[PDB]
Amino acid sequence: SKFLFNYYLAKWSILGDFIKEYKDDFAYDKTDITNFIHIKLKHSFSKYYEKCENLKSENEKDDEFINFTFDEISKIDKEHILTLLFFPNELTNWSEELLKIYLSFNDFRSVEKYIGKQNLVAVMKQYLDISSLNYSVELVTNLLQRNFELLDDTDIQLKILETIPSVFPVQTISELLLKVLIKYQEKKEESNLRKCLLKNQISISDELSRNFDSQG
Amino acid sequence: MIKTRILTHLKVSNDQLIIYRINLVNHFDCIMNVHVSPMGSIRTNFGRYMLLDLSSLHWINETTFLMGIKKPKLYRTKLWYENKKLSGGDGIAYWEGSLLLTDNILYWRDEQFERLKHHAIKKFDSYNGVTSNGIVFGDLKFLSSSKVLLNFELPDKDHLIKIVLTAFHILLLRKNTVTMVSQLNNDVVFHETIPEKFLGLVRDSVETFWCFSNINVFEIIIENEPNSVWNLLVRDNKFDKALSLKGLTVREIES
Amino acid sequence: KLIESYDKELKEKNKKLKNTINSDLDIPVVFFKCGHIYHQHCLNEEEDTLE
Repeated sequence: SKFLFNYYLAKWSILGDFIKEYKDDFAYDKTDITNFIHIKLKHSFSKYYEKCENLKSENEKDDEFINFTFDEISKIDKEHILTLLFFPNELTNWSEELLKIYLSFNDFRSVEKYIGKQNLVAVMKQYLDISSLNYSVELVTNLLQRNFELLDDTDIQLKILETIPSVFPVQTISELLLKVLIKYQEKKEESNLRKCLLKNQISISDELSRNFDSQG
Repeated sequence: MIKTRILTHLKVSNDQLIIYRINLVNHFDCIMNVHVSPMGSIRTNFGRYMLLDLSSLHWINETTFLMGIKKPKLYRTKLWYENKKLSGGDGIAYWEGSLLLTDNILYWRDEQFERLKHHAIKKFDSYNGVTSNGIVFGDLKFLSSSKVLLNFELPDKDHLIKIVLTAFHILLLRKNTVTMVSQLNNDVVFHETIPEKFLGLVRDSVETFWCFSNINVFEIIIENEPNSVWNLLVRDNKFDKALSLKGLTVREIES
Repeated sequence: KLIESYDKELKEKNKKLKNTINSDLDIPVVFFKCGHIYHQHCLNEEEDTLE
Protein backbone atom coordinates (compact mmCIF):
# COMPACT_ATOMS: atom_id res chain seq x y z
CA SER A 1 0.00 0.00 0.00
CA LYS A 2 2.06 2.92 1.31
CA PHE A 3 5.22 1.11 0.18
CA LEU A 4 4.38 1.90 -3.44
CA PHE A 5 3.76 5.53 -2.44
CA ASN A 6 7.13 5.52 -0.66
CA TYR A 7 8.67 4.09 -3.84
CA TYR A 8 6.78 6.74 -5.82
CA LEU A 9 8.06 9.37 -3.39
CA ALA A 10 11.58 7.97 -3.77
CA LYS A 11 11.20 7.99 -7.57
CA TRP A 12 16.53 21.66 -8.83
CA SER A 13 18.39 22.97 -11.89
CA ILE A 14 15.90 24.87 -14.07
CA LEU A 15 13.98 25.92 -10.94
CA GLY A 16 16.52 28.67 -10.28
CA ASP A 17 16.27 29.93 -13.85
CA PHE A 18 12.47 29.95 -13.65
CA ILE A 19 12.61 31.81 -10.32
CA LYS A 20 14.97 34.40 -11.79
CA GLU A 21 12.73 34.84 -14.84
CA TYR A 22 9.71 35.35 -12.58
CA LYS A 23 11.66 37.82 -10.43
CA ASP A 24 12.57 39.76 -13.58
CA ASP A 25 8.96 40.93 -13.89
CA PHE A 26 7.94 43.67 -11.45
CA ALA A 27 4.18 43.92 -11.98
CA TYR A 28 2.03 44.82 -8.99
CA ASP A 29 -0.87 42.53 -9.99
CA LYS A 30 0.83 39.87 -12.12
CA THR A 31 0.16 36.14 -11.88
CA ASP A 32 0.33 34.70 -8.37
CA ILE A 33 3.30 32.70 -7.14
CA THR A 34 1.22 29.52 -7.29
CA ASN A 35 -0.15 30.69 -10.64
CA PHE A 36 3.38 31.35 -11.92
CA ILE A 37 4.52 27.92 -10.72
CA HIS A 38 1.55 26.30 -12.47
CA ILE A 39 2.32 28.20 -15.68
CA LYS A 40 5.96 27.10 -15.53
CA LEU A 41 4.89 23.49 -14.94
CA LYS A 42 2.54 23.70 -17.92
CA HIS A 43 5.44 25.02 -20.00
CA SER A 44 7.50 22.09 -18.70
CA PHE A 45 8.47 15.60 -13.94
CA SER A 46 5.02 16.40 -12.54
CA LYS A 47 3.63 13.26 -14.21
CA TYR A 48 5.23 11.18 -11.46
CA TYR A 49 3.86 13.74 -9.00
CA GLU A 50 0.51 13.42 -10.78
CA LYS A 51 0.74 9.66 -10.23
CA CYS A 52 1.46 10.47 -6.58
CA GLU A 53 -1.33 13.06 -6.76
CA ASN A 54 -3.70 10.28 -7.84
CA LEU A 55 -2.71 8.46 -4.65
CA LYS A 56 -2.85 11.80 -2.83
CA SER A 57 -6.36 12.39 -4.18
CA GLU A 58 -7.31 8.94 -2.89
CA ASN A 59 -5.62 9.96 0.40
CA GLU A 60 -8.15 12.69 1.23
CA LYS A 61 -8.60 11.09 4.67
CA ASP A 62 -5.22 9.36 5.26
CA ASP A 63 -3.83 11.85 7.75
CA GLU A 64 -0.93 9.57 8.71
CA PHE A 65 -0.08 9.02 5.05
CA ILE A 66 -0.35 12.78 4.46
CA ASN A 67 2.13 13.43 7.28
CA PHE A 68 4.48 10.74 5.94
CA THR A 69 4.31 12.26 2.45
CA PHE A 70 5.03 15.72 3.87
CA ASP A 71 8.04 14.37 5.76
CA GLU A 72 9.30 12.61 2.62
CA ILE A 73 8.87 15.80 0.58
CA SER A 74 10.82 17.70 3.24
CA LYS A 75 13.55 15.05 2.99
CA ILE A 76 13.33 15.14 -0.83
CA ASP A 77 13.36 18.93 -0.97
CA LYS A 78 14.72 20.51 -4.17
CA GLU A 79 16.04 24.04 -3.55
CA HIS A 80 13.25 24.28 -0.93
CA ILE A 81 10.93 24.97 -3.89
CA LEU A 82 9.60 21.68 -5.29
CA THR A 83 7.58 21.12 -2.11
CA LEU A 84 5.20 23.83 -3.35
CA LEU A 85 4.40 21.47 -6.23
CA PHE A 86 3.58 18.71 -3.74
CA PHE A 87 1.72 21.17 -1.47
CA PRO A 88 -0.05 23.72 -3.68
CA ASN A 89 -2.49 24.45 -0.82
CA GLU A 90 -1.08 22.28 1.99
CA LEU A 91 1.19 24.78 3.75
CA THR A 92 -0.01 23.49 7.15
CA ASN A 93 0.72 19.83 6.37
CA TRP A 94 4.30 20.24 7.67
CA SER A 95 2.39 30.78 8.06
CA GLU A 96 5.40 32.60 9.65
CA GLU A 97 7.67 30.80 7.16
CA LEU A 98 6.36 31.18 3.59
CA LEU A 99 7.81 34.70 3.33
CA LYS A 100 11.26 33.10 3.04
CA ILE A 101 10.27 31.72 -0.39
CA TYR A 102 6.92 33.29 -1.31
CA LEU A 103 8.14 36.82 -0.54
CA SER A 104 11.68 36.09 -1.79
CA PHE A 105 11.35 37.14 -5.44
CA ASN A 106 7.81 38.58 -5.69
CA ASP A 107 4.32 37.54 -4.54
CA PHE A 108 1.63 40.18 -4.08
CA ARG A 109 -1.01 37.55 -3.28
CA SER A 110 1.21 35.86 -0.70
CA VAL A 111 2.09 39.26 0.76
CA GLU A 112 -1.61 39.97 1.32
CA LYS A 113 -2.20 36.44 2.65
CA TYR A 114 0.64 36.76 5.19
CA ILE A 115 0.14 40.47 5.93
CA GLY A 116 -0.33 41.70 9.49
CA LYS A 117 -0.12 44.61 11.88
CA GLN A 118 3.59 43.95 12.46
CA ASN A 119 6.34 43.12 9.95
CA LEU A 120 4.94 45.75 7.57
CA VAL A 121 7.68 48.40 7.32
CA ALA A 122 10.26 45.69 6.61
CA VAL A 123 8.19 44.41 3.67
CA MET A 124 7.94 47.93 2.24
CA LYS A 125 11.69 48.45 2.65
CA GLN A 126 12.42 45.13 0.93
CA TYR A 127 10.05 45.95 -1.94
CA LEU A 128 11.65 49.40 -2.27
CA ASP A 129 14.83 47.71 -3.58
CA ILE A 130 13.28 47.44 -7.06
CA SER A 131 15.24 50.59 -8.02
CA SER A 132 12.85 51.32 -10.89
CA LEU A 133 12.40 54.90 -12.08
CA ASN A 134 8.61 54.83 -11.62
CA TYR A 135 7.52 51.16 -11.60
CA SER A 136 8.79 50.83 -8.03
CA VAL A 137 6.74 53.87 -6.98
CA GLU A 138 3.67 52.47 -8.73
CA LEU A 139 4.13 49.10 -7.01
CA VAL A 140 4.54 50.79 -3.62
CA THR A 141 1.38 52.83 -4.18
CA ASN A 142 -0.54 49.71 -5.23
CA LEU A 143 0.66 47.80 -2.16
CA LEU A 144 -0.31 50.68 0.13
CA GLN A 145 -3.75 51.04 -1.45
CA ARG A 146 -4.49 47.30 -1.45
CA ASN A 147 -4.25 46.98 2.35
CA PHE A 148 -4.85 50.59 3.40
CA GLU A 149 -6.96 49.42 6.35
CA LEU A 150 -4.07 47.36 7.77
CA LEU A 151 -2.28 50.48 9.05
CA ASP A 152 -4.25 51.68 12.08
CA ASP A 153 -1.55 52.74 14.58
CA THR A 154 -0.27 56.30 14.94
CA ASP A 155 3.32 55.16 15.49
CA ILE A 156 3.07 52.71 12.58
CA GLN A 157 1.61 55.43 10.35
CA LEU A 158 4.39 57.85 11.29
CA LYS A 159 7.04 55.20 10.62
CA ILE A 160 5.50 54.37 7.24
CA LEU A 161 5.31 58.05 6.26
CA GLU A 162 8.92 58.61 7.36
CA THR A 163 10.33 56.03 4.92
CA ILE A 164 8.55 57.45 1.85
CA PRO A 165 10.70 57.92 -1.27
CA SER A 166 12.31 61.35 -1.56
CA VAL A 167 12.53 61.49 -5.38
CA PHE A 168 8.93 60.68 -6.30
CA PRO A 169 6.31 63.00 -7.85
CA VAL A 170 3.75 64.36 -5.39
CA GLN A 171 0.91 63.32 -7.72
CA THR A 172 1.43 59.60 -7.08
CA ILE A 173 1.22 59.95 -3.28
CA SER A 174 -1.34 62.78 -3.35
CA GLU A 175 -4.30 60.38 -3.12
CA LEU A 176 -2.77 58.49 -0.19
CA LEU A 177 -1.88 61.71 1.65
CA LEU A 178 -5.38 63.11 1.11
CA LYS A 179 -6.97 59.88 2.34
CA VAL A 180 -4.77 59.84 5.46
CA LEU A 181 -5.53 63.49 6.21
CA ILE A 182 -9.26 62.94 5.70
CA LYS A 183 -9.22 59.90 7.99
CA TYR A 184 -7.37 61.85 10.69
CA GLN A 185 -9.79 64.78 10.40
CA GLU A 186 -12.79 62.43 10.56
CA LYS A 187 -11.38 60.72 13.66
CA LYS A 188 -10.78 64.08 15.33
CA GLU A 189 -14.31 65.24 14.45
CA GLU A 190 -15.80 62.01 15.81
CA SER A 191 -13.85 62.38 19.05
CA ASN A 192 -14.98 66.00 19.38
CA LEU A 193 -18.61 65.01 18.74
CA ARG A 194 -18.39 62.24 21.35
CA LYS A 195 -16.90 64.69 23.86
CA CYS A 196 -19.68 67.19 23.13
CA LEU A 197 -22.33 64.50 23.60
CA LEU A 198 -20.74 63.47 26.91
CA LYS A 199 -20.70 67.12 28.01
CA ASN A 200 -24.38 67.43 27.08
CA GLN A 201 -25.20 64.31 29.10
CA ILE A 202 -23.25 65.70 32.06
CA SER A 203 -25.17 68.98 31.74
CA ILE A 204 -28.45 67.04 31.72
CA SER A 205 -27.38 65.21 34.88
CA ASP A 206 -26.42 68.52 36.51
CA GLU A 207 -29.81 69.97 35.56
CA LEU A 208 -31.52 66.94 37.11
CA SER A 209 -29.48 67.43 40.29
CA ARG A 210 -30.40 71.13 40.37
CA ASN A 211 -34.08 70.23 39.93
CA PHE A 212 -33.80 67.74 42.80
CA ASP A 213 -32.24 70.50 44.91
CA SER A 214 -35.21 72.68 43.98
CA GLN A 215 -37.41 69.72 44.95
CA GLY A 216 -36.90 70.34 48.67
CA MET B 1 -57.00 49.19 41.35
CA ILE B 2 -59.93 47.25 39.86
CA LYS B 3 -63.52 48.02 40.85
CA THR B 4 -65.93 45.15 41.54
CA ARG B 5 -69.67 45.27 42.17
CA ILE B 6 -72.12 42.38 41.96
CA LEU B 7 -85.32 27.74 38.15
CA THR B 8 -84.89 24.97 35.58
CA HIS B 9 -82.15 26.56 33.45
CA LEU B 10 -80.96 29.95 32.23
CA LYS B 11 -78.82 31.19 29.36
CA VAL B 12 -77.39 34.40 27.93
CA SER B 13 -76.29 34.75 24.29
CA ASN B 14 -76.36 38.41 23.19
CA ASP B 15 -78.00 41.06 25.39
CA GLN B 16 -80.86 38.69 26.18
CA LEU B 17 -82.18 36.62 29.08
CA ILE B 18 -84.36 33.53 29.37
CA ILE B 19 -92.01 31.77 31.22
CA TYR B 20 -91.14 35.47 31.28
CA ARG B 21 -88.79 37.11 28.79
CA ILE B 22 -86.36 40.03 28.69
CA ASN B 23 -85.77 42.33 25.72
CA LEU B 24 -83.00 44.70 26.91
CA VAL B 25 -92.62 41.48 30.63
CA ASN B 26 -93.98 39.15 27.97
CA HIS B 27 -94.66 35.56 29.03
CA PHE B 28 -93.84 32.66 26.71
CA ASP B 29 -95.67 29.35 26.47
CA CYS B 30 -94.83 26.91 29.26
CA ILE B 31 -88.69 21.61 30.71
CA MET B 32 -85.55 19.79 31.88
CA ASN B 33 -82.50 21.46 30.31
CA VAL B 34 -81.85 24.50 28.12
CA HIS B 35 -79.20 25.45 25.58
CA VAL B 36 -78.94 28.73 23.67
CA SER B 37 -76.78 29.26 20.58
CA PRO B 38 -74.62 32.39 20.14
CA MET B 39 -77.53 34.31 18.60
CA GLY B 40 -79.33 36.36 21.23
CA SER B 41 -82.80 35.76 19.80
CA ILE B 42 -83.52 23.44 24.33
CA ARG B 43 -84.98 20.03 25.21
CA THR B 44 -88.08 19.99 27.40
CA ASN B 45 -89.13 17.28 29.87
CA PHE B 46 -90.32 15.10 26.95
CA GLY B 47 -86.80 13.92 26.10
CA ARG B 48 -86.74 15.71 22.74
CA TYR B 49 -86.86 19.19 21.19
CA MET B 50 -89.70 19.89 18.77
CA LEU B 51 -88.91 22.17 15.84
CA LEU B 52 -80.74 11.72 24.47
CA ASP B 53 -78.70 10.79 27.56
CA LEU B 54 -75.86 13.10 26.52
CA SER B 55 -74.23 14.82 29.51
CA SER B 56 -72.51 17.44 27.35
CA LEU B 57 -73.43 20.77 25.78
CA HIS B 58 -71.19 23.26 23.96
CA TRP B 59 -72.14 25.58 21.09
CA ILE B 60 -69.41 24.99 18.50
CA ASN B 61 -70.55 28.00 16.46
CA GLU B 62 -73.52 30.36 16.07
CA THR B 63 -75.65 27.33 15.11
CA THR B 64 -73.58 24.18 15.76
CA PHE B 65 -73.33 22.29 19.05
CA LEU B 66 -71.55 19.32 20.59
CA MET B 67 -72.80 16.64 22.97
CA GLY B 68 -71.93 13.13 24.07
CA ILE B 69 -73.22 10.39 26.40
CA LYS B 70 -71.19 9.57 29.57
CA LYS B 71 -71.54 5.82 28.77
CA PRO B 72 -68.53 8.69 24.09
CA LYS B 73 -70.14 9.13 20.62
CA LEU B 74 -69.79 12.91 20.25
CA TYR B 75 -72.00 14.27 17.48
CA ARG B 76 -71.25 17.79 16.26
CA THR B 77 -74.28 15.14 12.95
CA LYS B 78 -70.48 14.93 13.22
CA LEU B 79 -69.12 12.17 15.44
CA TRP B 80 -65.64 12.45 16.95
CA TYR B 81 -64.81 9.27 18.90
CA GLU B 82 -66.25 6.68 21.28
CA ASN B 83 -64.33 4.83 24.00
CA LYS B 84 -64.88 3.80 27.62
CA LYS B 85 -67.60 5.33 29.81
CA LEU B 86 -68.06 7.30 33.06
CA SER B 87 -70.28 6.99 36.19
CA GLY B 88 -71.88 10.48 36.08
CA GLY B 89 -71.42 12.57 32.90
CA ASP B 90 -66.26 16.21 31.12
CA GLY B 91 -63.65 18.27 29.23
CA ILE B 92 -65.27 18.81 25.84
CA ALA B 93 -63.26 21.87 24.80
CA TYR B 94 -62.90 22.23 21.03
CA TRP B 95 -62.24 25.56 19.28
CA GLU B 96 -59.76 27.40 17.04
CA GLY B 97 -59.09 24.26 15.01
CA SER B 98 -58.15 22.27 18.11
CA LEU B 99 -59.75 20.03 20.73
CA LEU B 100 -59.14 19.32 24.40
CA LEU B 101 -60.47 17.12 27.18
CA THR B 102 -60.19 16.65 30.93
CA ASP B 103 -59.98 10.23 33.71
CA ASN B 104 -57.82 10.43 30.58
CA ILE B 105 -56.57 13.30 28.42
CA LEU B 106 -55.65 12.89 24.75
CA TYR B 107 -53.74 15.51 22.77
CA TRP B 108 -55.80 16.90 19.87
CA ARG B 109 -53.90 19.47 17.81
CA ASP B 110 -56.67 19.56 15.18
CA GLU B 111 -54.52 13.39 34.64
CA GLN B 112 -57.03 12.46 37.35
CA PHE B 113 -59.78 14.48 39.02
CA GLU B 114 -62.24 13.98 41.84
CA ARG B 115 -65.75 12.80 40.99
CA LEU B 116 -68.69 10.81 42.38
CA LYS B 117 -71.97 9.19 41.40
CA HIS B 118 -73.29 12.74 41.01
CA HIS B 119 -70.00 14.48 40.21
CA ALA B 120 -69.30 18.10 39.30
CA ILE B 121 -71.49 19.69 36.63
CA LYS B 122 -69.54 22.59 35.12
CA LYS B 123 -65.93 22.14 36.25
CA PHE B 124 -64.62 22.78 32.72
CA ASP B 125 -66.10 26.02 31.37
CA SER B 126 -63.93 28.63 29.63
CA TYR B 127 -65.00 31.46 27.34
CA ASN B 128 -63.27 33.59 24.69
CA GLY B 129 -61.68 30.38 23.34
CA VAL B 130 -60.21 20.47 38.08
CA THR B 131 -60.22 18.19 41.17
CA SER B 132 -60.64 18.23 44.94
CA ASN B 133 -56.84 18.54 45.25
CA GLY B 134 -56.57 21.41 42.76
CA ILE B 135 -57.49 22.83 39.38
CA VAL B 136 -55.69 22.95 36.03
CA PHE B 137 -55.70 26.02 33.79
CA GLY B 138 -54.89 25.60 30.11
CA ASP B 139 -55.46 27.53 26.88
CA LEU B 140 -54.64 26.17 23.42
CA LYS B 141 -53.65 29.67 22.24
CA PHE B 142 -49.76 22.77 25.51
CA LEU B 143 -49.74 19.91 28.02
CA SER B 144 -46.17 20.70 29.07
CA SER B 145 -46.99 24.40 29.49
CA SER B 146 -50.12 23.58 31.52
CA LYS B 147 -49.90 24.79 35.11
CA VAL B 148 -51.81 23.78 38.26
CA LEU B 149 -53.13 25.53 41.36
CA LEU B 150 -53.52 23.57 44.59
CA ASN B 151 -56.99 23.56 46.13
CA PHE B 152 -55.38 23.78 49.58
CA GLU B 153 -54.04 27.20 48.55
CA LEU B 154 -57.59 28.44 47.94
CA PRO B 155 -59.18 30.56 50.69
CA ASP B 156 -61.49 28.91 53.21
CA LYS B 157 -70.96 20.14 50.91
CA ASP B 158 -68.05 22.29 52.16
CA HIS B 159 -68.35 25.13 49.64
CA LEU B 160 -69.74 23.05 46.78
CA ILE B 161 -67.99 24.29 43.63
CA LYS B 162 -69.98 25.19 40.52
CA ILE B 163 -66.57 27.69 35.72
CA VAL B 164 -66.11 31.40 34.96
CA LEU B 165 -62.81 31.85 33.10
CA THR B 166 -62.45 35.50 32.12
CA ALA B 167 -59.55 36.94 30.12
CA PHE B 168 -58.01 38.62 33.18
CA HIS B 169 -59.05 36.45 36.14
CA ILE B 170 -60.80 33.13 36.79
CA LEU B 171 -63.89 32.85 38.98
CA LEU B 172 -65.45 29.85 40.73
CA LEU B 173 -68.60 29.35 42.80
CA ARG B 174 -67.75 27.17 45.84
CA LYS B 175 -71.37 27.50 46.98
CA ASN B 176 -71.16 30.77 48.92
CA THR B 177 -67.35 31.08 48.58
CA VAL B 178 -67.17 32.52 45.06
CA THR B 179 -63.74 34.06 44.51
CA MET B 180 -61.72 35.61 41.69
CA VAL B 181 -58.09 34.64 41.10
CA SER B 182 -55.58 35.95 38.57
CA GLN B 183 -55.20 33.53 35.66
CA LEU B 184 -51.41 33.98 35.55
CA ASN B 185 -50.23 35.60 38.80
CA ASN B 186 -51.66 32.66 40.81
CA ASP B 187 -53.12 35.13 43.32
CA VAL B 188 -56.72 35.44 44.48
CA VAL B 189 -58.02 38.85 43.41
CA PHE B 190 -61.00 38.86 45.80
CA HIS B 191 -63.91 36.74 47.05
CA GLU B 192 -67.68 37.08 47.21
CA THR B 193 -70.49 35.65 49.34
CA ILE B 194 -73.62 34.34 47.61
CA PRO B 195 -76.60 33.79 50.00
CA GLU B 196 -81.06 29.52 49.33
CA LYS B 197 -80.17 27.15 46.50
CA PHE B 198 -78.25 28.60 43.56
CA LEU B 199 -79.44 27.69 40.07
CA GLY B 200 -76.22 28.76 38.36
CA LEU B 201 -74.09 31.62 37.10
CA VAL B 202 -73.34 32.52 33.48
CA ARG B 203 -71.16 35.08 31.71
CA ASP B 204 -72.23 37.22 28.76
CA SER B 205 -70.74 35.94 25.51
CA VAL B 206 -70.71 39.34 23.79
CA GLU B 207 -68.67 40.87 28.63
CA THR B 208 -70.69 40.54 31.83
CA PHE B 209 -71.72 37.86 34.33
CA TRP B 210 -75.24 36.97 35.50
CA CYS B 211 -76.16 34.49 38.24
CA PHE B 212 -79.56 32.79 38.03
CA SER B 213 -81.21 31.58 41.23
CA ASN B 214 -84.66 30.32 42.18
CA ILE B 215 -84.95 32.71 45.13
CA ASN B 216 -83.60 35.72 43.21
CA VAL B 217 -81.37 36.16 40.16
CA PHE B 218 -78.11 38.08 40.51
CA GLU B 219 -75.23 39.38 38.40
CA ILE B 220 -71.49 40.00 38.66
CA ILE B 221 -69.78 43.09 37.23
CA ILE B 222 -66.14 44.20 37.36
CA GLU B 223 -64.33 47.34 36.27
CA ASN B 224 -60.79 48.56 35.53
CA GLU B 225 -59.59 45.01 34.80
CA PRO B 226 -57.25 45.98 31.92
CA ASN B 227 -55.70 48.84 33.91
CA SER B 228 -54.58 46.63 36.81
CA VAL B 229 -53.00 43.98 34.56
CA TRP B 230 -51.16 46.67 32.59
CA ASN B 231 -48.26 46.87 35.05
CA LEU B 232 -48.19 43.09 35.53
CA LEU B 233 -48.10 42.52 31.77
CA VAL B 234 -45.40 45.20 31.46
CA ARG B 235 -43.41 43.43 34.18
CA ASP B 236 -43.37 40.24 32.10
CA ASN B 237 -41.55 38.71 29.15
CA LYS B 238 -44.64 38.78 26.93
CA PHE B 239 -45.22 42.20 25.37
CA ASP B 240 -47.10 41.52 22.13
CA LYS B 241 -50.25 40.57 24.05
CA ALA B 242 -49.70 43.55 26.36
CA LEU B 243 -49.29 45.81 23.33
CA SER B 244 -52.66 44.57 22.04
CA LEU B 245 -54.33 45.74 25.27
CA LYS B 246 -56.66 48.71 24.77
CA GLY B 247 -58.39 51.19 27.04
CA LEU B 248 -55.27 52.18 28.99
CA THR B 249 -53.23 55.32 29.60
CA VAL B 250 -51.86 56.94 26.45
CA ARG B 251 -48.55 57.85 28.11
CA GLU B 252 -48.27 54.38 29.65
CA ILE B 253 -48.80 52.80 26.22
CA GLU B 254 -46.06 55.08 24.89
CA SER B 255 -43.98 54.21 27.96
CA LYS C 1 -6.31 64.13 25.62
CA LEU C 2 -9.95 64.31 24.51
CA ILE C 3 -10.46 60.56 24.97
CA GLU C 4 -8.75 60.58 28.38
CA SER C 5 -10.97 63.44 29.54
CA TYR C 6 -14.11 61.90 28.05
CA ASP C 7 -13.67 58.49 29.67
CA LYS C 8 -13.24 59.95 33.15
CA GLU C 9 -16.09 62.43 32.61
CA LEU C 10 -18.45 59.68 31.45
CA LYS C 11 -17.52 57.44 34.38
CA GLU C 12 -18.04 60.25 36.90
CA LYS C 13 -21.34 61.30 35.31
CA ASN C 14 -22.64 57.72 35.31
CA LYS C 15 -21.66 57.26 38.96
CA LYS C 16 -23.29 60.55 39.96
CA LEU C 17 -26.48 59.73 38.04
CA LYS C 18 -26.66 56.27 39.61
CA ASN C 19 -26.18 57.73 43.09
CA THR C 20 -28.86 60.37 42.47
CA ILE C 21 -31.32 57.76 41.17
CA ASN C 22 -30.65 55.47 44.14
CA SER C 23 -31.11 58.39 46.54
CA ASP C 24 -34.76 58.82 45.51
CA LEU C 25 -45.48 63.00 46.80
CA ASP C 26 -43.04 60.10 46.39
CA ILE C 27 -44.72 57.80 43.82
CA PRO C 28 -42.69 56.95 40.68
CA VAL C 29 -43.30 59.79 38.23
CA VAL C 30 -41.44 62.17 35.91
CA PHE C 31 -41.56 65.75 37.20
CA PHE C 32 -41.99 68.60 34.74
CA LYS C 33 -38.60 70.09 33.92
CA CYS C 34 -39.85 73.69 34.13
CA GLY C 35 -41.04 73.95 37.73
CA HIS C 36 -43.72 71.35 38.37
CA ILE C 37 -44.07 67.88 39.88
CA TYR C 38 -46.96 65.47 40.39
CA HIS C 39 -47.65 61.79 40.97
CA GLN C 40 -48.20 59.71 37.84
CA HIS C 41 -50.47 57.29 39.70
CA CYS C 42 -52.56 60.29 40.83
CA LEU C 43 -53.98 60.44 37.26
CA ASN C 44 -51.46 63.13 36.25
CA GLU C 45 -49.89 60.80 33.67
CA GLU C 46 -51.64 60.57 30.29
CA GLU C 47 -53.93 63.58 30.63
CA ASP C 48 -54.60 63.49 26.84
CA THR C 49 -55.68 66.96 25.55
CA LEU C 50 -53.13 66.52 22.73
CA GLU C 51 -50.44 66.95 25.43
